[PDB]
Amino acid sequence: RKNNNKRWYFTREQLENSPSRRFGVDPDKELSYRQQAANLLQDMGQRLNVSQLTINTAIVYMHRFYMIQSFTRFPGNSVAPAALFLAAKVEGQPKKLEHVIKVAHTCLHPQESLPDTRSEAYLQQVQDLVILESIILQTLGFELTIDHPHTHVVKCTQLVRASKDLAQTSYFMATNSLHLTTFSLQYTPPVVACVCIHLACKWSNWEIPVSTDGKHWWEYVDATVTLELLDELTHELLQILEKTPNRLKRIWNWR
Amino acid sequence: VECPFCDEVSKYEKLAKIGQGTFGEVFKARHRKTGQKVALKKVEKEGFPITALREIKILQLLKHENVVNLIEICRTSIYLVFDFCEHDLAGLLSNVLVKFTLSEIKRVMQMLLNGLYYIHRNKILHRDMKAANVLITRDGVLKLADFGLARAFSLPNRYTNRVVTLWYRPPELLLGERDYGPPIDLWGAGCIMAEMWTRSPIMQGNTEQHQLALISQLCGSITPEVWPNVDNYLVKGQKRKVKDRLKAYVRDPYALDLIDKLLVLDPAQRIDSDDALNHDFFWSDPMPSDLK
Repeated sequence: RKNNNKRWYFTREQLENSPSRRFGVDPDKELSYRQQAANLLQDMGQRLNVSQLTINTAIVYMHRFYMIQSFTRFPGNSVAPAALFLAAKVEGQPKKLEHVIKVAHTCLHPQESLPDTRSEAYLQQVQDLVILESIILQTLGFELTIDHPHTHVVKCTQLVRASKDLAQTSYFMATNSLHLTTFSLQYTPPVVACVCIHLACKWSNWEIPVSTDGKHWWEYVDATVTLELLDELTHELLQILEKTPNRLKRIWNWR
Repeated sequence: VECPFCDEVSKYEKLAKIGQGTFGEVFKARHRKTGQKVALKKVEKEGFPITALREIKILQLLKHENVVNLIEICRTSIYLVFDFCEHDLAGLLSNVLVKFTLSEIKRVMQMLLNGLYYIHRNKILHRDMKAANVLITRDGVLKLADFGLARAFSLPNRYTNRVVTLWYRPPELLLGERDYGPPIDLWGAGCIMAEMWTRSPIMQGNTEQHQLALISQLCGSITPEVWPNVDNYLVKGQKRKVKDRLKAYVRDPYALDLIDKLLVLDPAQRIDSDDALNHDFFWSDPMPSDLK
């Protein structure tokens, strides 16, 4: 990765003073614009048949892109398709340009119909995407290698022998933390991963036993991590989850 | 549109073309403030070339004294910026005035093998091992260069067989292997090592079949006895002449023994960078010495 190490991690005050804020987008609006872009990425990604990993990667691109650019200048509905197109290439699941354009269009305009692939209006939207991919590459300074919390969750939930249930709920937490929060702009992936495992445990009434050494499980995942921070971050994630219609239902034990 | 993390290439002053790469031209240039010399490599139908993304991703991962260093990426088009390197092994070897002692040849092979150990440890195959892709700096530091065909690997892989220049291409690939690993780069290390004395690529085929024939006329013939399971995809009488045919140029026993262990037919019996580094060739007199 073209770094350095804390270039893409921001303080809450830095998150407050975002490029969009400068052009009069309220905090709450901006959070929404992020959530809608992530939703559009997930919708497109599923239809294009890329992996959750590829979608996740595109979501981080988007998140980072908007620490530099403003939603007032680049609409989420334009950046998402370019971000996904780029991420599919980067993650080794290249999707064709016409293909991403076709799927973007059906997601954004279900009732409309794709223009004629010979029209100047269609040739132009193909070019608008290419141009936007290039703007994204340059905004991210060509740092495209993304580390996700999922990598570290997998490690832990196995090295603690969690039920499939617990591990699946954690992966779910990790994925939703990308859609619903800006954790990826604030905390390292091993930390985010601890947050997700912690909440998954609380949600499932599971307790991971203290290690023989007297070390809590998260100490094997990230040394900076404290129970205070974990509880603060899980509460934040739980709150946005409760505000997202039908989301908790997916992990709710109905028996 | 703001762009904090992508500088304009105008910071560098173009001095002289020194080629034309895969995606555009190659320039020698000068930082306008410090004078630091660098190489600028410029970058179709599917937006930004996936091949260039791959190379960039790999250059950003690999940071090591014996691997070329990508400084940054610059806009204007797009340019990859590298620390400039005056020489390349193919050039120095095709130059009669240029002369290596046994001691320096040792050093060169040591740096090369050390670079390979590093890139492999990082799950990268270089896939384009050749003298011209080995750089040497004004200060005698060897750098593996040109990762445009390189690729990450892992652990039934179906990697592309369209890999490695023909003269440096290992048996496996010529027999159609797609589940190959680091041993392909080491075969190339072998061909380059031998080239340090012969001053010329030991096996210069014209087609894959000619290459496979040439390989047999040097390393013996492809035999399920020699190479367990090879018969799963030639000459029949050939016998190993690696040490005999190079006996002339090399002379030093240890050098010949190491080259013999590099140009081994079965990829799985071919020595790796770690063991190669441990070979007595690097640990007997004259011990490896610096370049000047």
